[PDB]
Amino acid sequence: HCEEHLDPLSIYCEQDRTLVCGVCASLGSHRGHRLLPAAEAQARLKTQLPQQKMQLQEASMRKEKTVAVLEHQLVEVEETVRQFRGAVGEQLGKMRMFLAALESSLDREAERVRGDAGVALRRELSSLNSYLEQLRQMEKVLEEVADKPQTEFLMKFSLVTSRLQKILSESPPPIQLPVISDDFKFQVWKHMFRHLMPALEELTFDPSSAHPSLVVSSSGRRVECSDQKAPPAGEDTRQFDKAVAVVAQQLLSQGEHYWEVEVGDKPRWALGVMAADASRRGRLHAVPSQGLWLLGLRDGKILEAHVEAKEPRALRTPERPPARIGLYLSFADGVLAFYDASNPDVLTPIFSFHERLPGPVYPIFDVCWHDKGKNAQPLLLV
Amino acid sequence: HCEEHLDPLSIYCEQDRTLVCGVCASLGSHRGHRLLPAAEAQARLKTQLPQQKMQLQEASMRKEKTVAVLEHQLVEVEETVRQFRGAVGEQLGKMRMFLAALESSLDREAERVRGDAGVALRRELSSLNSYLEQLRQMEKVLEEVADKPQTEFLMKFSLVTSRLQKILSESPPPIQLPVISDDFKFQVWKHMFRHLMPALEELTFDPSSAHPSLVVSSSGRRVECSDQKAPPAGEDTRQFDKAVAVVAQQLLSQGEHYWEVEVGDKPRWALGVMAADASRRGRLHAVPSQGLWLLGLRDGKILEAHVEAKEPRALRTPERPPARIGLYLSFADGVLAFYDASNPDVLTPIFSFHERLPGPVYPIFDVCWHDKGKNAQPLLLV
Ligand SMILES: [Zn+2]
Ligand SMILES: [Zn+2]
Ligand SMILES: [Zn+2]
Ligand SMILES: [Zn+2]
Repeated sequence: HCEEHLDPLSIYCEQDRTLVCGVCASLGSHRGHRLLPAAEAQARLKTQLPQQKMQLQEASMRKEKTVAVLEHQLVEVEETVRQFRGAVGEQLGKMRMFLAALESSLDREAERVRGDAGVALRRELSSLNSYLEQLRQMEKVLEEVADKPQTEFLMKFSLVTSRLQKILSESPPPIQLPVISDDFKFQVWKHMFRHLMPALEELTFDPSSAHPSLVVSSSGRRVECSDQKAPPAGEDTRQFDKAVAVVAQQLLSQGEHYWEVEVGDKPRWALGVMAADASRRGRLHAVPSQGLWLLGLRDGKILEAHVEAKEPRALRTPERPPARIGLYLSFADGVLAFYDASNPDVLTPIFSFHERLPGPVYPIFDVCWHDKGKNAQPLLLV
Repeated sequence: HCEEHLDPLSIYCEQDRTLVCGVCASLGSHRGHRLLPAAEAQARLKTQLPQQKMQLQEASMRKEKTVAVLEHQLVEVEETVRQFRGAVGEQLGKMRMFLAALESSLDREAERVRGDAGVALRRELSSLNSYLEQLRQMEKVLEEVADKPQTEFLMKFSLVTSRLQKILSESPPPIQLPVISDDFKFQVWKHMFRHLMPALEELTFDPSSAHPSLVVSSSGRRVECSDQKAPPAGEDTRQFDKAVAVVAQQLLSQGEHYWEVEVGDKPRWALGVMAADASRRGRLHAVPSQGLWLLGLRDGKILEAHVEAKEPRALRTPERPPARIGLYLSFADGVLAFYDASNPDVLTPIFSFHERLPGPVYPIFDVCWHDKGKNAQPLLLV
């Protein structure tokens, strides 16, 4: 069975992993190799079978789990494209809802104006038609008395004359559409901004936090620093002891939020958000790395952003001292933007931080020192 | 016929404008009055009739014309409300057209991404299904050779072993949707602005006007000041002789217009509009009351508005020196606004005049002095 020495295969060559005849093995191709008897070779190779079997089983289970992961990835591609479509739909429907509402309201007002013009004009019209037929009647009553016997002419001519005269002097006495010009596009665009914001987050001045000088009122939505001297504050690690400030009890942790506060003519204040990880006791250092994101006003008109530096950044003083501040907070984009919100229609950006906030934050209102009575105005949540 | 003296009426009392008897007139109620005979009274009163008749005719014609004016005013109320509605429709359709187009384009891109994911994933999936069935075939081919007569086991076991081994090591190798976050509203809003503008007015550098140093190129839409020394200009009262400037041949007279000019890195220039009523010869004083509405750049980075004062107003230097200026002109609102237009998506306002321009204006481009070679860059109409 050697096929070359005609003598069957009985020796296994281990360096060539093939069978051989006794001669190839004695003095032939395989004379110097490592060889052993065939029975021992098969009994040595058979022992490797459990491990080859299990390496195959394990490889197949790996690939099966990968197949499972890919099959899941397909439906997650489906769902992701679905949510993308739906999110575009919803963010654009905000704008389309606004335009639709605006157009309908403009149209209602148009119809109102035009109908009122119609009735006013038609009234003056029918009252001239009456006056004009009175004139007609005068004219040919005058021609009735124009040619009649002498004495009856004398008996009524000058009553007719007087009547004519001052029904001539009884003569009758004599729109408001907001017609639109080129900057209307631009006014609608500027008004759309305020609507792009989320519904006003309805927060609450949290008396569990307020500095002992402050009082909350109007259902926890107005904070006022008091005429009177206050007791010292206890060591509750999140009541304010030195900085006269107060937080909302609502903790903001995800998504996007918008809120407005009415400052009016208050000469000094600060507004923004404080991290939950930083404590509120002792003197505070108003820079981001302390968990403080603050916009401030001092001396009635000087507006300072409290960004990570030594000095705060002076800002462009607006036309008027801002009477209401709007605050937009996006965690997804790490953004705290401050807006002049005195115009209830159009928002004007003051400043914005671009920092991914570490974790959850509280809206903080520094209703700053009463300073011997000159800063007694309140903070009002709009 | 007196009804009190029984004796007929024959005398007319002129101060009481009534008839009387001879007795009332002789010694009675009317004894001291002014009286005349009845025949003369009727012959005196009859003469006033033509003028009373014509005063009536003229009063009636006046009221008739007023009736005509009111009747016209009604249909003009109709047409005014119609045009108001249609103008709101059209200015808002601008915005709605934009949003619709944007949503469709986002959707097309979504489908593209998802289909390509589908094919890539399904390819890797069917190629693992093939690899896994190969593993199956390996496994029970291995079990076919696991238990067979000695020598044929030895004759093929280790070819099977090698095959298994490196088809095990032949193992297989291992989306891009622009998924949208909260500031997408805001990006779409900022991109809408550029679309609120009217179609680019397609102007032409008018060589009939250019200062003798300049050359127009690219179909009258690029002006460059030349290396070379120029001839003096003739006394055509609207060619520029001292200020090296050039106008569009298009005269703007009504409505609203928008155009963009590419300045790039040009260190010094001015752009804006010049009145047709002011002449372009000699040295020019760049303030409004001379018919010049100009924004300027000097020393590469300093941006000055040329408003009616002694000094020009310095402006906020943008992040980068602006590479393209956009100009919006509304006569209806008396407005010339300048925009940073380097971002082909979002426009940023530099400055705007708020003055009702007297009459028609030309777009003027001060392609300022070549200044011995350092300001040789061109002005390009976008
Ligand atoms: Zn042999
Ligand atoms: Zn050998
Ligand atoms: Zn009498
Ligand atoms: Zn009398």
